Amino acid sequence: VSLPRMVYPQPKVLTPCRKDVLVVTPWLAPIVWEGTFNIDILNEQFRLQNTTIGLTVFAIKKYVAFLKLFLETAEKHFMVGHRVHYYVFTDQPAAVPRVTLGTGRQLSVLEVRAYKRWQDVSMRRMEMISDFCERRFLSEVDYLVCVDVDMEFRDHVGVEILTPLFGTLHPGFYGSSREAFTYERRPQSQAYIPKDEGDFYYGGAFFGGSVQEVQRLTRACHQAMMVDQANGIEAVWHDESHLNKYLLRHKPTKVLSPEYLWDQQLLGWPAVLRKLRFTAVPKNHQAVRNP
Amino acid sequence: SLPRMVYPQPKVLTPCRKDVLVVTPWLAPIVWEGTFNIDILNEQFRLQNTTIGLTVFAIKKYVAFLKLFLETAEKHFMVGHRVHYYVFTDQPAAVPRVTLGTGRQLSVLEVRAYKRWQDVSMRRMEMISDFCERRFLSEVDYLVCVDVDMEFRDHVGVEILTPLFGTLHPGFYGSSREAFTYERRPQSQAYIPKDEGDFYYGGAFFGGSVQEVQRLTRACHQAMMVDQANGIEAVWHDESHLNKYLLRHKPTKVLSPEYLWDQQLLGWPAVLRKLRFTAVP
Ligand SMILES: O=c1ccn([C@@H]2O[C@H](COP(=O)(O)OP(=O)(O)O[C@H]3O[C@H](COCc4ccccc4[N+](=O)O)[C@H](O)[C@H](O)[C@H]3O)[C@@H](O)[C@H]2O)c(=O)[nH]1
Ligand SMILES: O=c1ccn([C@@H]2O[C@H](COP(=O)(O)OP(=O)(O)O)[C@@H](O)[C@H]2O)c(=O)[nH]1
Ligand SMILES: [Mn+2]
Ligand SMILES: [Mn+2]
Repeated sequence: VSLPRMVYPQPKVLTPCRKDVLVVTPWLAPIVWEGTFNIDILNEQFRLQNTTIGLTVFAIKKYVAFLKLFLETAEKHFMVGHRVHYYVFTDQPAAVPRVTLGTGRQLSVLEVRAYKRWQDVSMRRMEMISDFCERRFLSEVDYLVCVDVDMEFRDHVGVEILTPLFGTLHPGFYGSSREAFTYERRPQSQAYIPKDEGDFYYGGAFFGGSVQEVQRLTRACHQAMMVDQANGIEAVWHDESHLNKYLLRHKPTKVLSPEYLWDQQLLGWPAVLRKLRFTAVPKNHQAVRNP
Repeated sequence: SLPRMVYPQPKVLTPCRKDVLVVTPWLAPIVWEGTFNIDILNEQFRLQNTTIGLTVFAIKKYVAFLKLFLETAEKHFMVGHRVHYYVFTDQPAAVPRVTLGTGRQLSVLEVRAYKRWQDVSMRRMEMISDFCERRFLSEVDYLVCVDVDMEFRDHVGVEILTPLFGTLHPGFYGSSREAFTYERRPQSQAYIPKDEGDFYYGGAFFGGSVQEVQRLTRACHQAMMVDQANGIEAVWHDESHLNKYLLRHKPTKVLSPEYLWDQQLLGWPAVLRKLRFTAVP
């Protein structure tokens, strides 16, 4: 149908919306920063059709400890006002904390195997997401947002991110040249990216899109990983390395700024970041990754 | 899957244009030179094997414009891709013999000629919509709908392609919304109040997927027919209704005035790095 009449400030053609950052990729995908969108228009457009957003999160082994804060903050900041379906992948269904949900929001616990090596726990997320795209997501949600659990929402994360396929700029590399990117550099690996290629370094902790595009991405990344495993190689940054190979050759239709994936302890709060939306929580890496 | 390509890395902390808005508040790209790498876009579109339709009306004396329109379209419009020109005319035998490059074809659609130039212009909406059903949905993937009294002077390519696009009218791109020449009479279906409006889109250049173009043209024609019943005709005819439609159904790309210009009236301002599609005297 049509949008209703709305009153908002006129977009000014001869005034850039940001003077300090790139707001569109060379393949004409928006790069999402505060200031580039009017959320009122986007919300109204989004309500033109009934649309449900799925959010996947893995809480395997000791990582169940992150769930309470993750969920409680998502309730405050994630797609508020819209239909949300949480999917918590865990080997401890009984360990999922009871979190009160707003109306139109629901949580499903998906029981899965717990791999021994943390590398495998992280990497197998691609296989598990892909499997469950078939089993459940295709029929239950229209978009999937796939994130790390060891995080909290601190500000708005809404429909501005939704698009057929998106990746997120990794906070450690947004200002870096491509040669400094930690892509897989061994040609023997499926994730290989040469020194003279690369658009951005995307973070493995935050990607998404339509269910079909996420199914494609995750299935492809899983297959590439299995080929490596057969060839006796494991990519330098695991699922993140394959994600980067995938997004290099299949360009995302939006790219999220590091507002959406940040660590304030390591990086502070630069002027270039007007909002800090989704951020790392403190953790002891050696301890939580092993029994 | 794209092949390996060697191009300059996009710079996250360097705006691609510092002088213009390159994305709308609804996250639709505004297409200016410097915003796109045409090599990446061409690769993306060639992998889809896309056919682009181009509609143009050459009714009565406007057949005179066809030769230059088609010759220059051959040099600048979607070069490298499949193109299907549709010439709507009341004089099939008056269409010039223009040789076309490979993968490019032209069909002549015989339609009626209205006496008033306002009606010729306005009835384009009805005729495009009708032919979406008759021809276009089966024959092309995108439709680009333009004025004939024009010539291509520089690249007009797949960067414009999207489900729905309008083009910034060259006379108003730097104006405030109160100064836009929207229909202002509440009696007309094209009415837009002074406190509404994003841009003033030009009637001479719009398009999108056949599905979206079918919806837009049908809607604009219906609106015009309601107005006619109410003894009113919009101030800028089809353009007024185009603007009403694009206000309430936001385009997924907006084309800069590089794509619709008149150098005689407006010169060549620094903000325009290229003049792509321009008025003929
Ligand atoms: O006997 C016919 C009749 C029509 N057609 C067909 O109908 C089409 C439209 O008719 P026209 O081209 O006659 O309509 P235009 O006056 O060109 O009108 C065009 O430009 C105007 C603005 O001027 C530009 C402008 C204005 C102010 C400031 C700056 C400007 N600037 O650009 O710099 C408005 O924006 C109109 O909406 C737009 O269509 C023709 O191209 C033929 O295809 C026939 O085939 N046979
Ligand atoms: O033992 C583990 C290891 C990892 N994960 C999941 O895998 C994600 C990525 O792992 P981690 O955060 O430890 O890696 P990082 O990218 O932060 O270095 C985590 O957020 C969890 O969702 C898990 O559930 N249990
Ligand atoms: Mn993490
Ligand atoms: Mn004209």
